[PDB]
Amino acid sequence: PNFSGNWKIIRSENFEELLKVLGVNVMLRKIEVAAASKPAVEIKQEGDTFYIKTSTTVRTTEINFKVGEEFEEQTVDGRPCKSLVKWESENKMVCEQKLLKGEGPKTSWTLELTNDGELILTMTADDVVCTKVYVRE
Ligand SMILES: [Cl-]
Ligand SMILES: [Cl-]
Repeated sequence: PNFSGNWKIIRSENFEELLKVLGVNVMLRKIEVAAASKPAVEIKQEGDTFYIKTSTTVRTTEINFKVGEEFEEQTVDGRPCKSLVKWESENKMVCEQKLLKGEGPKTSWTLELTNDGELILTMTADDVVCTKVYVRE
């Protein structure tokens, strides 16, 4: 499955709750919810090498990684971390994150491309799971 494309959101659950359990204050949560309501996601996949750009009114994030090689990014609440992505199946990857400085909840994310061509992102902080679903433009 090729993840490459421009993706637009169709469903989102538990995003504000995920930020809440990470301790993000309500003003900042509502700003993130606003931003997240109209995102653009662009992915370029070349085999195990990925570029993913996520753009909203508050920021543009770009990550470049190769499956199986550590890279640096930020947690969903903005903390710098080392990340490592591995395949769980031919359609789904899972990323484990470790903070660069300090301690905090265990955070991770996953990305799956379904047989129906939907992209499902999950983001987890300990027991709380946010799921966002996208379709390819
Ligand atoms: Cl992502
Ligand atoms: Cl972020």
